[PDB]
Formats: sequence, structure tokens, C-alpha cells
Amino acid sequence: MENDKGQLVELYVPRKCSATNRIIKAKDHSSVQINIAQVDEEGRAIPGEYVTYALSGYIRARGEADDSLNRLAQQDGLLKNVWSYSR
Amino acid sequence: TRTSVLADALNAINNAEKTGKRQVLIRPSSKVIIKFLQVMQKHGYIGEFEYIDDHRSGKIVVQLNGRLNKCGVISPRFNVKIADVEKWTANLLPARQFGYVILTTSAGIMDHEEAHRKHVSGKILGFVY
Amino acid sequence: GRVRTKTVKRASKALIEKYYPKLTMDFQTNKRLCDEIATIQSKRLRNKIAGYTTHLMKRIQKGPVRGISFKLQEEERERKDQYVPDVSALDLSHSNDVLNVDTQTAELVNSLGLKLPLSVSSVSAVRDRR
Amino acid sequence: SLPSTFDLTSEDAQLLLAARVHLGAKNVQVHQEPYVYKARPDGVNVINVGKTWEKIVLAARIIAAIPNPEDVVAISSRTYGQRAVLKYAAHTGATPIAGRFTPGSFTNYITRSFKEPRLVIVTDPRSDAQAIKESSYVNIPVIALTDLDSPSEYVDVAIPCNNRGKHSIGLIWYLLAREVLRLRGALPDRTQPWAIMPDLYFYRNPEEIEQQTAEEEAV
Amino acid sequence: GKGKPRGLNSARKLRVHRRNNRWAETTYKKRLLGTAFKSSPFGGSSHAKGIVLEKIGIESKQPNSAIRKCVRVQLIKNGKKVTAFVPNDGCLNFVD
Amino acid sequence: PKKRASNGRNKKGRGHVKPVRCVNCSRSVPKDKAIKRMAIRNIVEAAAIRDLSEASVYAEYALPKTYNKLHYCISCAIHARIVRVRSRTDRRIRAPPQRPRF
Amino acid sequence: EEKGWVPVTKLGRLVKAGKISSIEEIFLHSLPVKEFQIIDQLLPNLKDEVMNIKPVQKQTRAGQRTRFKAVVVVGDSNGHVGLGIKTAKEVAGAIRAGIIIAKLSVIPIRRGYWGTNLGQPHSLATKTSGKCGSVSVRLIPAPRGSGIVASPAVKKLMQLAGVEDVYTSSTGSTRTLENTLKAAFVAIGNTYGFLTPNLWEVQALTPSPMDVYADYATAS
Amino acid sequence: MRAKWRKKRTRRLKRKRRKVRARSK
RNA sequence: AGGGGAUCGAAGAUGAUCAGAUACCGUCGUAGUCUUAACCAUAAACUAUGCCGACUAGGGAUCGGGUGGUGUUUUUCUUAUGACCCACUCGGCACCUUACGAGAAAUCAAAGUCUUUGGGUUCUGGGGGGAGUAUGGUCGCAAGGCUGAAACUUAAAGGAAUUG
Ligand SMILES: [Mg+2]
Ligand SMILES: [Mg+2]
Ligand SMILES: [Mg+2]
Ligand SMILES: [Mg+2]
Ligand SMILES: [Mg+2]
Ligand SMILES: [Mg+2]
Ligand SMILES: [Mg+2]
Ligand SMILES: [Mg+2]
Ligand SMILES: [Mg+2]
Ligand SMILES: [Mg+2]
Ligand SMILES: [Mg+2]
Ligand SMILES: [Mg+2]
Ligand SMILES: [Mg+2]
Ligand SMILES: [Mg+2]
Ligand SMILES: [Mg+2]
Ligand SMILES: [Mg+2]
Ligand SMILES: [Zn+2]
Repeated sequence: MENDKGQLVELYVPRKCSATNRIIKAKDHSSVQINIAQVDEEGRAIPGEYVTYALSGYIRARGEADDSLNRLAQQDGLLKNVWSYSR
Repeated sequence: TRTSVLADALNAINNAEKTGKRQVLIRPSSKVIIKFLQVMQKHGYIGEFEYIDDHRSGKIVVQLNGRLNKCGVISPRFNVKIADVEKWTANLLPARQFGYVILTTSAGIMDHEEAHRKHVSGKILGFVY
Repeated sequence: GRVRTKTVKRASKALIEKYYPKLTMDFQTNKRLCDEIATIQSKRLRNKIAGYTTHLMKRIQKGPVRGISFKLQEEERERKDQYVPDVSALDLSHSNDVLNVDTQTAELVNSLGLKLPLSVSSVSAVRDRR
Repeated sequence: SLPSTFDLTSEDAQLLLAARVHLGAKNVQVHQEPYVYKARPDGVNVINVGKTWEKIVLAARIIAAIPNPEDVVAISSRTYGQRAVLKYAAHTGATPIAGRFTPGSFTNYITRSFKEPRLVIVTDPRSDAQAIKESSYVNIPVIALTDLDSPSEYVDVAIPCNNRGKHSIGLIWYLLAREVLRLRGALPDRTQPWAIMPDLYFYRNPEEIEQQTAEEEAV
Repeated sequence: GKGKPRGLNSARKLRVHRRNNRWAETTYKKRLLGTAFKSSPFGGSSHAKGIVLEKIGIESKQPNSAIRKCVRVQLIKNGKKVTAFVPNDGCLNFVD
Repeated sequence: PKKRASNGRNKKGRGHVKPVRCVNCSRSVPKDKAIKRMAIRNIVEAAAIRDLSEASVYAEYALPKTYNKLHYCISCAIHARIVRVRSRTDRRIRAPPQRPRF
Repeated sequence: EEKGWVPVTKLGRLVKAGKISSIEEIFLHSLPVKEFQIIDQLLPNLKDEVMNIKPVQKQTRAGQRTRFKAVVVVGDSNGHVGLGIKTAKEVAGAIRAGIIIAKLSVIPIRRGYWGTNLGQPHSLATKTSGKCGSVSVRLIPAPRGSGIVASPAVKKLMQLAGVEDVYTSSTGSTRTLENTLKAAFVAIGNTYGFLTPNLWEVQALTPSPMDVYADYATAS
Repeated sequence: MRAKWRKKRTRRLKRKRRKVRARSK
């Protein structure tokens, strides 16, 4: 990871599943990088400005990607009372 | 029957982590399991876990964080001298940089690094990394 | 026995896709058209091209067919698609100005907390033999 | 977050309920969907329309995120909604796939039907399963118009609605179109009903188009 | 799982189990029973001396067509008679 | 190699089943693995109903049907075309062959 | 060699334009590769070496069709490996297609420290396993100067990887070279796919290179 | 042979051997 | 051993095919087939999956039990039943789709939670023959069962799938 001197000797820092905090491999050819553009007060989408979610291929293949994404959106306050933390 | 309650606990936590859950329900609770959980919580492999009283046997609800990859119990609580602990940490833990052999000493239930620092050794409970 | 193998089909499809407005119903006209707008080594092959292109002309005048997609038929698609009734089917007009539903969706509407004209009517729980 | 202008109007909820979106779910229910509201004693689960519309606005944000419109591809093999997909892609810059998908169009790069869209929208996962799989193979989100019985594999944003009725899918496509157009900025503000009226999206079957052709030629 | 006992106080069963299953290896059985001594033509010995009784040309196995010239020898250590091969071309005539 | 999951016998939870005899080669075979067919037919064929109807004192009499269940051995039935070999992927289709009379 | 390379797929257009700088951002976003020109361009020093040519024989009623399975491994000896297996009729085409497949299938590895990190990592960051067929290989970290302890094939793959020291433990029938190489490749690619406490800080999800330069692609 | 038949032949040989043993004793 | 004695039927008696046929097919036909006491303890006694635990994924059905239904008919005017319909739950034979795990696969929702190797436990196997043989014990009236080698010989035997 970190050299004794203090240089980032590790090759590249990979992303992690924004839903399960699991690492996203290099050839994890099912993961998705969902973007959600911000909106201004009167209802326009600000270009080039967006929140990001990184969903691992595993959860997508399981079929629970929608539930995790919905939960994340409500935790970030992008959806109003759509997911229930008690089910 | 249910022989090692902690084996059940750690099997449940490992299965649910592999499945992808964020919380588990350890069905029977015991002091040793609680101490195991405190160790993992202090080191950060677990989020915020909760005990529930039932007047028969406690239940535990463990909020994971996905940082954990695999726990595991060494079910025959073998005897390890202060010398063989290096052999055990070579056998179980992937690399010496991290990973902890959680074992019980006369000073308490505690990982192998703290145990080395206190210069005590006892019986092996499990391994977490 | 005359089945018009791969090559004539491909050539005809490409010609119609590319040159729809300048192809006709008469055989000899299409023969001369394919003579001028395609390089064809033997006259018999060009004759077969003309024949199957005339067949395609008859097909397209009957109605649009699969596979082929020229720009002009997109205009027929535009005409048919763009047609729309002036009065919506949904906009609380038909069925004597009544939205006919059951109690549960009424509770849904009330819980959302918005004013909608409802007409509540329970449905029998009976399930038939079907 | 979204401002209160991004709340559900009475007009839109009325339009949704009139299209019988809430009556989509069948007898069978999958644990993949908490969008259920109540179980009708006749045996039809009723979809919580508020959460639906919220999924629509989320999806609209999703599409609005991507700058290049043709990087959104709308796919339908179900007859009931291929016309709506055509129209949707006509309105925006998205590209329409109707009916047969020509499998391998996302992965095999030699195919002339090669499209590599950053986003894909699917009318029905059960029908367009091949599209879902081939979107998975090359890292593409799918905004699938799921039912409460449609399986949820590889679908990231699942807009719950009716898929057995052409009215529901047509209207939901229109709503998604209206919202993405509004969030793009060309539409001035989200208060007026849009100039294009929703029923221009409904499916037109051959016998109905026959009747309308007769009526149009009558004059 | 792994249907062998695993508790701390099960050393006895594991030890007897291994001692019993060690009888499966051919080498271990040969060593313990001393088959290399009792019945082998050599008493667990690499070499031994003997006397040639007569000379035999044994025909080879299936794919090989030839005769391999061997000699029957009575061992001098115990008296068991056994055949033995003679390598190289011109060597049988060298064996008196 | 396991030819079939259900072992082509269909007991799964009875240990043993009473055997019944074949109707063609008189083989004793377990009743579950006995590929049975109900042969409902008339006492007369379609080419004889006319003669019997016109040679009947009762005008409206309807001729009765003969009922019997047929238990085959497996070899006779594979020989007698009533049961047919399938491709491996089509073995598992449990539903009876779709009715040609649609 | 006319590297004309009309670029299809957006990534090819981007890399030809030069907006992609290193395979770092290629692997950052699970970015798929379909043109070997991309991996050739980013890493110009892919040493290759054929590992085996195995003649395989299909049989139709007249004679035997004889094809060749070429198994090749490529790398830069600086943390990137690629396995390529390919069947073909002629040998030269076999190795060519195999090296192309290997270049597409290139993978970064995680070189770590045996202990007391000093200077440059030499071994893997952790114990790893890889199983293909019935051959299961175990790659376990090594102290400095211990050498690459492995069978010649896995040893040469690890040499092309760039690791100086690693111990190995193969189980099953590693006799089948192709299965062994697949297993070792999977194991050595798995090194990233293992959460290590030094790799715990949550990252900010930098925008994907496709999205930022999507204008450059779609040549018109 | 079928293993069944090998067992049966061996059983008959055992029967003959036991008859011979009973005769000898 | 004793009582039965219909059918069926090893051995046999035969009638045919066949080059041969004391085999397949056809007639008869003792023992057995059925019983009462006493033995025998073996089967492809197969799910070719030891048992007891915990966890991991959805789908209906089905059997038994228990819950609720302003449920449906029933009818004894109506309650109460019962029988059904809906929902759930406990336990059981199973089944369907799928793998995200497993396997060498065929396949498995256990054969998963096994190189990231440890829940408790019994019993087996270590190349194929030789051979479940010899010998020795022991049980059995007997048939035979249980236990059970080696000399020697061999480079394969075998599993799964693929193309012919
Ligand atoms: Mg205890
Ligand atoms: Mg010779
Ligand atoms: Mg077979
Ligand atoms: Mg039972
Ligand atoms: Mg008697
Ligand atoms: Mg006879
Ligand atoms: Mg005779
Ligand atoms: Mg008789
Ligand atoms: Mg037995
Ligand atoms: Mg058995
Ligand atoms: Mg058993
Ligand atoms: Mg042996
Ligand atoms: Mg034997
Ligand atoms: Mg004896
Ligand atoms: Mg066998
Ligand atoms: Mg085989
Ligand atoms: Zn029969």
C-alpha cells in the first residue's frame, strides 16, 4: 500500500460498492456507475454536476440492486419516503 | 445438538456477509460471543451491534459494514504456548500486515497482538480478518 | 423451382433501401433503372434483379414489409403515429364522468393527501371456477 | 434534494389512476417489491402510485445526467409499447429498438446493429431479458418498467406500474418523456400540461388503425 | 463435518484410526510384515550370489518381438531358484 | 450416470410398492413404474354403429363403452409405440403430449 | 505493420485521440476492452511468450481434423498479466490470435510487502487462491530474495507478472497446463479482490472517462 | 463371468471342498 | 417339523425352433408359493447421498395440525357444524426456476457455507486383479453369514462428458 518513505506505491486505488462497501474488481463486468444530476430550485438539471453511486455486479446479478439504490437515494435524501428501513 | 454457540454465531455472520447483508441475527448469545464482538467492533470489522434479553438466552443483532471478509472459529480450543502463536498466525491469517487470531488468555478474550504485548497466551478461540 | 437465391434478394433490398423514389411498377422500367444505377455483369442477373424488385414494388404498394426501411415510409409512419384523438380517453370523460375503483385505492388517494374525484365501490371477494 | 415543485400534481395522479396503473399487479407477488400497498380481496395488489411517480422522477434525473442523448437507448419487444418507445426516442435524442432485439447488438462489435449506450431503458424485463443480459455484459444500467411480478435481475431503477395494459405503459413512457424534457430545460417550467397530449403514445393495433384510416379517408 | 473426531480428548481414537488405516499402504504393510525377508527371493537384499543351472530364451511381451536371453540361477544364500536377465548383446555366451 | 432424477420409477418415499403384471408380456413391475393407460372404447367401431343402429329394436338406445386400465411392462410399451424415446432435454417435459385436437 | 486502426467502440476512439492516458483509469471503472490496439498503445512493452502448442484432434467419418491450442502469456514484468488461449488451424495464426486474446485479457496485479515495507513491493499483498477445473493453486507471500518457487509454467507467468518472490502450492492435476495457467491467472487477478485494512478509506468516485469525453467519441 | 456367477461357482467349489474335507475327517 | 394343497410354478416330464438348445415359446408338473412354532440375517436392504445441529433463494402446489376471516355455499327456520374459497403458520413426501456457491463433470438448494481449509460425531476406501479366494476364528442343523490375508502379476482398470 504505502511505501516506508510515504509514496502511494500501490498501482491504482479501485472503487468500492457504494451499496455493500465491497471492492469492484478490474474486470467486474456487471458493475454500474449510476449518475444522478442535481436540480436547481426552479426545476432544471445543472449540467456537469451529479451525485454518483457505484453498484457492484454481484448485487445487480442478485436482483436487489433496486432496493439498495433506493435506500441510498433516501439516505442522500433524493427520494421521499420510498424505502422503509422497517420492512 | 448445538455444540458451540460461537461456531453458530460466526457461521451466521460469515454466511450473511457472503450473501451481502448488512445485519445478522445471532440466535443464541453468550459472554464469549459478546467479547468476540467487542474485539471485532474495536478493530472496526463490525458496525453497531445490539443485545436483546429474552430471559432464556440473549439474541444479538450485528450491523456489519462489509469490511469483514471472513471470520471463523477454531472449534477445538487448542492450547497454544507463547511460541506456537506465531505458527498459528502463519497458518490462519493471510498476511502478517493485518488479520488477528482472537484467543482467550487469563487476562481475558483478546487478539493475538494485544496478547503478545501483555506477554500472555492461552487457548485459541478463532480468527478474524 | 424459381426461388431467387441470396444475391438477387440482397441486391433488390439494397436498391429499394437506397433508391425508393425512382423505382416503378413496370418491369422494363425497373430493368433500365437497375441497368443505370447498378453495375451488373450479365444481363440475365439484371433481369432477375428487375423481376424481384418489381415484386417488391407490388409488395410495398400492398403494404409496408419487413426488413426494408426507406426514408419515405418513415413519412407514412409519421402520418399514422401523429394522429391523435382530440379528447383523451383517460381525462375523466368517459363512463359518465366517473372514475370507478375499489376501496383500497381510495384509501391510497386519501393517504397521499390530494383531492381526486373518486367513486368507491367494493368488489365481491368471490373467486369463480374460471 | 428536489423542491416542492417536484411533488405530484393532482393532474398527473389523476392521469395515472385513470390509466389503471394501480391495477397492474397479478395474483403472484415477489419479495423483490415493497411497492405494494394493499391486497384487494379480489386478488389484485395495488401499486403505491406515489412511490411509482417518485421512481419516474428519479429515472428522469438519471437520463438527464447523461449529456449525449443518443447514449440513451429505449428497447421494447412487447408489441404493446414499441410504438411508445418509437415516439419517446423521437421526442428526445434517444435511440429506439422495437420488437426483435438482434441479440449481440451490445457485445459483438462487428455487428452493424452495434450500439454502445451509456444508459438503456427496457419496457419489460420478462420480454427483453436478452437486452438485460447483454447490458450486464458491458456495464450498462437498465431503467426497466418492471411489474410487481417481473423479475428484478440486473435492473437498477425499477419503475413499478402495469405492463399487462397498453394504457399504463404508454402513459408511463409519456411521463418519463415529459419529465426528461422538462429537466433538460427546453420546456419552460413544470406547471402547465405539456402541449403533446398523452394518448398520442398509446399503442395502435391494426384493426384500430384500420378504423381510423377509414375515418380519415371518409372526409 | 469431516467425520473424524476433533475434540481435545480424542487423541486415542485418532491415533488408533491412523494406525489402523496405515495398513492400506502397500509399502507400510510390506515393511511391518517383513515380506521382504520371509518370502522375497532376496532377504531384503540388493544383491546375492548364485549358481547358473541352465539358460533360457524367454519370448517378449505383446508389441515386442524378440527373445530375451535369461538364465535360471539357484541362489546360494537360501536355495530358491529364480530366473534372471543378462544385459547386452554378446553376454550369454560369456556366462559359463 | 443418472439417467433420470426421479429414477423413472416415481416412488420417492415408500420403500417398496406392490407390483402389478403387464397386460402384454405378463411381467411383474412396480405399480408406480407401470406406464398405465386407460382404454375407453366402444363395444363396436365407428364402422359398425350404422348396422347396429338400424338392426336395433330400441330406437334411441346408445351403445355402452368398455372400460379397462392397461398396465404395461416398459419393454412391451416401447415396442408397441405407446411410449416414445425423447431427446435428453425433452425428457423432463412432464405434461402429457399436447392434444392434437385443438 | 500498418497500424491504421480505424477505431470502433468509444474507448478505441478516445485512446486514439489521446484523452486516455494510462490503464490506471481503464481499470478504475471496469472499462471493457474489445480492441487489442488499446492495450498495445497504453503499454508498449508487452513481452510475449508462447507456453504450449497442444495438438487436438476432432474426428469426422473421414480422417481426423487436427487443430492447435496455443496457450500464451504476456506481460510487462511491471504488474500486468494476460493469458491467451486459442485454437486455430495453422500455428502462426494460432499464436497470433492467442496473443491478441491475451492482450485483451490483460489484468493488473497487487504487489505487496512480506513485512516491514522497504523501498518497493516484491511479493503479493496477501494469500490468494485460484481454482480452475480441478487444479487449485495457492499463491502465498514470500520474503525478499526467496525466489519464485513454482512449476516452470507458473514461474514464468509470475516472472512476466513482475513479482520477485512468491511461494506456490498447487493441488489436483496441474499436469493439464491450460487449466493450471487459468487457475494461476484467476488467483493472481484476485489479489485486488480482497479488502485490506490499508485500502479502507472511502473514495469520492471520480467521474468515468467515457462520460467526460463522450463528445470526442462517436466520430462524425 | 458375471460377478454373480463367479460367486456361485466359488460357492459350489467350496461345497465340494467341504464334502472332501468331511470325507477325509 | 405340523396344518393346507386354488393359481403359479424352480427341478423334472415333455411338444416345437435350431447346426446343436436338457434355452427363449407351448402343455403338464414335485419343492416353494399360503399358513403355525423354530432357524437363517443376505439383496441394485438405492436417495447407490450416516446422524444431530445453525445459516444461505425465490415459486407455487400437496398431506396433517392450528389460526383468523361479517368469505362461499349448504339447512334444521338460522346459529353450530361439516365441505369448500382467501391469507398465514408448524411439520412431511416431493416438485419448479436460478447460482450468486459447489463440483472432473452428469448434476446438487444440498453434494453450498472446504486453500478464506476446524459445529459434534460414528463407519469405510488408498491402482486393478489375485479375491471377498486361502487360512484361522465365531455364528448356523445345513445352505451359508460375519471377520479376512498374502505370494504373484499387471500399466492401467475406472468416472464424466465430446465427436465419429
Ligand atoms: Mg458452553
Ligand atoms: Mg522371438
Ligand atoms: Mg447407460
Ligand atoms: Mg418417512
Ligand atoms: Mg411340509
Ligand atoms: Mg424344462
Ligand atoms: Mg427336449
Ligand atoms: Mg401349470
Ligand atoms: Mg451387504
Ligand atoms: Mg450401501
Ligand atoms: Mg442408510
Ligand atoms: Mg489394491
Ligand atoms: Mg474379488
Ligand atoms: Mg473357517
Ligand atoms: Mg461400476
Ligand atoms: Mg463413459
Ligand atoms: Zn409386457
